[PDB]
Amino acid sequence: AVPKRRMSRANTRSRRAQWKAEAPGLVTVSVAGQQRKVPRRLLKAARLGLVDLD
Amino acid sequence: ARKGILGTKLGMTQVFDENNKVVPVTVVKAGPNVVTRIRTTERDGYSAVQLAYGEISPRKVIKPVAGQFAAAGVNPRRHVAELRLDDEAAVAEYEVGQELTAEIFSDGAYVDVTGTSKGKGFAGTMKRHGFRGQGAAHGAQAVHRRPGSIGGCATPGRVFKGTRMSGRMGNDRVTTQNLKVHKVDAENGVLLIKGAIPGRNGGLVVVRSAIKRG
Amino acid sequence: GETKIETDRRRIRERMAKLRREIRDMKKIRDT
Amino acid sequence: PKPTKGPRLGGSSSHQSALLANLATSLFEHGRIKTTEPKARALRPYAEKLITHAKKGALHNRREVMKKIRDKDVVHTLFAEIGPFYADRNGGYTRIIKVENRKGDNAPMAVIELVREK
Amino acid sequence: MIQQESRLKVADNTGAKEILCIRVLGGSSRRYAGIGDVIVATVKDAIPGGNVKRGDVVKAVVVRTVKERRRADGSYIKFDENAAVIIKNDNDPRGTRIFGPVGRELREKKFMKIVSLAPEVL
Amino acid sequence: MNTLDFVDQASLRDDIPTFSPGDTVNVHVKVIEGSKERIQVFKGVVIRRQGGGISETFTVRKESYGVGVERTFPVHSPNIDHIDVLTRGDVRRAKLYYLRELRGKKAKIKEKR
RNA sequence: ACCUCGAUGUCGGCUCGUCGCAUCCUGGGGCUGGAGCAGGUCCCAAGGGUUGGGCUGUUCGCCCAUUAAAGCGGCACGCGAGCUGGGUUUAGAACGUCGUGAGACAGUUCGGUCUCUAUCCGCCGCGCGCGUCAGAAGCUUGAGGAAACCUGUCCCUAGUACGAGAGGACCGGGACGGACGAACCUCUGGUAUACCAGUUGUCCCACCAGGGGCACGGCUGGAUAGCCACGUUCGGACAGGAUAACCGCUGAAAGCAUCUAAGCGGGAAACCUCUUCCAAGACCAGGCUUCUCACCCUCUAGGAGGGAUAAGGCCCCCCGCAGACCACGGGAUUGAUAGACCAGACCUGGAAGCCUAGUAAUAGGUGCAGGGAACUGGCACUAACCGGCCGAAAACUUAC
RNA sequence: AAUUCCUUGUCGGGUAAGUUCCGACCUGCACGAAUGGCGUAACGACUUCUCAACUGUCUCAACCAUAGACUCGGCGAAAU
RNA sequence: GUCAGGUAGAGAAUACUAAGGCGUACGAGUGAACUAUGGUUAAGGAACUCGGCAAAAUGCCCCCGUAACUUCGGGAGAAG
Repeated sequence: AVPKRRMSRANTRSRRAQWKAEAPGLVTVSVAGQQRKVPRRLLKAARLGLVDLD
Repeated sequence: ARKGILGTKLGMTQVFDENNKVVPVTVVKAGPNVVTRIRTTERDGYSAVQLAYGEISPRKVIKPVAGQFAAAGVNPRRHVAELRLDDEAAVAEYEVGQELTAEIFSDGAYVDVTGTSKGKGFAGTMKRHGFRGQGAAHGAQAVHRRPGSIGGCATPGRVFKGTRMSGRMGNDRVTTQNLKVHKVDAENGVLLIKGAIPGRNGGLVVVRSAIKRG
Repeated sequence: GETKIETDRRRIRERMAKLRREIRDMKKIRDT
Repeated sequence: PKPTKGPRLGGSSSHQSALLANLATSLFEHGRIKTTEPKARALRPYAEKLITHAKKGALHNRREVMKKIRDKDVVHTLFAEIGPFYADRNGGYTRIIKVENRKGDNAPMAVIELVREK
Repeated sequence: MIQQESRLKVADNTGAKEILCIRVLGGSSRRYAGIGDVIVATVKDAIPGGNVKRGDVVKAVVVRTVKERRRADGSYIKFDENAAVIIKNDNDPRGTRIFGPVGRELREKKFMKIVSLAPEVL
Repeated sequence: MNTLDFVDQASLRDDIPTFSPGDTVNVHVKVIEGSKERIQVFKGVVIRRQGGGISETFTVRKESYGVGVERTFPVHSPNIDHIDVLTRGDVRRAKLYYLRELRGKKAKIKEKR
């Protein structure tokens, strides 16, 4: 099974647009007196100190 | 015309007849209902009664729903369904706020139980449609379970909508008919239907008088 | 058989069967 | 505890049975270990079962732990410190905290502790 | 669950010793025969001075089966061999003595002569 | 302890003697034939017991006329009026399926003195 | 000899279908050299059904058991990017015949690689987006579709009708089945890679005792939940409308007759309703009803753009018998959703230590003991968090 | 018959049923004596038929675990 | 081409292991269909098919006992 014909310009763009990313949802954390943004998943770990803020 | 009530399927057990036979029964908790809405022809174009069931804490109800129950004067419940009657000669004996119980049925009454069957996920043809596979020996090449042919060859040139192949099976509404009620346990509000009814333990079922033998 | 009459033998044998099926039906006409 | 529904953690059931012992042998030793998130969730019911054996400490429960962890210096710590520490708290001796993923494979990652609050 | 090609041990005294089932009577394309279902068999083994010789098609009824069989009470009956009793076209044994216990289910299927001659009906 | 208990509690049948696999027992099963009612005694050893409460189930294996029969009963069945344990067996299993291939002296069970 | 030789893979079998009717069974009739039973021939009818084996590569055919019946055909003599490769149709070798010979066969015999990661249409499933003149939510109507439609034996009627015997009914009732399908797991069975016990070889925990690793879970005997079938329960009904072949009533053209030209009726598994399921993307995008029903800023105010909200929803979190991901369903401290802990059910079957008897293998007591996952009921001990992103109204014409 | 077209020749044995198989007939299309004829104990990953045991080959499939398949992060082709 | 530990064993086969050497270079997950490689199976046991193809079965040591036929060696580990 090989592609029978060259795929049109419009046809490849429409499918290629579905290969995208997703920006995470960040949440404010007050550790060491400076407000940072971490995902709400890592909320508890940021206050304990288990996560480093590069 | 046809009685009906909303209940939840508890499980299966066995009990013994009067000739000392055995009848495999299914226990249904046809708990109390209320009538929250009544559907007449001059408003809705058909006749039916709307029933409510379950227990829900009033902090769990959407505000649009919490207003619908206040328009009938009842506390909110979880599940709201509808029993479709046929004429006003049957509708007239229901009334908003009236409470139904398991005692509307008697022993030996034939009922029809409806519910959503279990789910089996993405199931192949050999299981879903009851196909055959090719042989398990005598040279078959990686073809032990796949469906086989599909259609014609250059005439049909296509696949004839409605053919049977692999897909997600189960988890759809199904109705079994003419199940015989063995006993109505009015003290616990429990029905003992003889047989096997769709769903899982703790689902939601609707038992109604049999359309064929009622 | 490159001339390919090896397929006509089962065509010729079949014709004997059909012609036999003719006579037994006629055997039903007179007997009834 | 209830067996793993899906495929096992180490590529075989034999490996998982040896991998879950090494993770418990290292939790009771340090008090906080950091591992992959599905490895932490599978360890939690496994680890709290041995600490129950420690609480009702007898010769019978010493031999029941020794057939899992196979070590002899952790099993002493398990029957002299960890057991008597949780003599009053009823269940739930560990907690799972979720942290930032890895880098080479972006695997979800969590750290699992021993509750030391009471 | 005795089907075509199964071998059953004859419980009669007709001179047969073992039969091979040819067909299960009862309906079109029927598969299994339990206690009280009539088969068509061929005698695959007979005693020398016997009344019935090997290689003839004869009719018989099952009397015992290895697969356990339900009963309306909810109780089960299960023997340890498959056995058959050669009958004629009027539902009576060709032999005069029946060997070993038989199932109760022959009673409700009107095998009245077989039940009476059996040592123990279970 | 189950969710369905109230339904099975009424049907439960008391005064069942305490018997376990290995015991020899005789069951007085009722039989109906020609509108007549009588009892038939089935005597053998108990080789199984599959607990379910009301769904309890035990089987009794007997050797009769050179053929070994088995018969599976529900413990709380009404077709059984008496169960009378005779001897106490002394076995090491809980399902005695090894007796299905032993004939004669090799199939004798030991007695719990 | 018109398409294809810069390739349209050739016979059988398997899997999977779909259509025609020139109908094998079941359904309705006309005629009969049709007494009855049973037939013969023709007409109407495609809803369902149409078995398993022996011989041959075989289609075909013959045969063995049955059955209500074991239909005929089309779809590249359907179906090899779905499977086989027995045959035909490469290279080896031999037999008969032909040839002086290399070799050949219109004959036979033993053997002989079956390649491909699906781009497009097509089909089975599942999502994201927008629309349905504000934003949401609960419950539903049905245009239009999909599925199912099979049938036997016995007992009354009645040894009655018919017949001179032998034989033996129409119609109408009742019971029990075969095959097929759907749902379910109480029962019977099958499986069990974190359950329990026995045990062989070896290495280890200093040694005894007690255990562990490896050898298909080492091998054996059982095995709750889940998934299943060999298991359990249920289904294909009753009634109606319009008709086919056929049967007619009233009736002329044609003083009579005629089922026909005016009218009126009977009539079958075929058709439409009847039963189960999907279904408002049904663009005429539906109906009943209930919530929110509300603020600011800028272009030059015509409209637009931007911001912030309510009802509600999404994402993150604890999960599910829901599941490829997504989706669906439940829970989120005002908390029983999962784990842990306590107890029960069930499975295994009598733990470790000690005491006793034996020279010893080993046995008995403490003891329905010990160990244990899925099922049930309790208990906030552990984790559902001192949280982010979406998300609401130009009006006008006429009747009233 | 590794040879026989007509052919599934005819009779016998085996099977419930045997175009294959074994024994025999002779009407040898188109066997035949070192291109050897007829047999033969032992031997054959050769070809043909029958039987006991055994089994998922089948009636009729069901369940479990691993490697792919599916989801996520990295690198990243091909015939056409 | 040369060395050849221990315990079972006839063995340099096979299982575990000492000295010694490695964990070998994409991973993390998730009970989809389907494919591949292992495992178990009620009742029946070749009914599948071109054909018992593939699986299953038999499997070691010591005793007892072993047919036709024969080139007198065999058949023979016959069978049981």
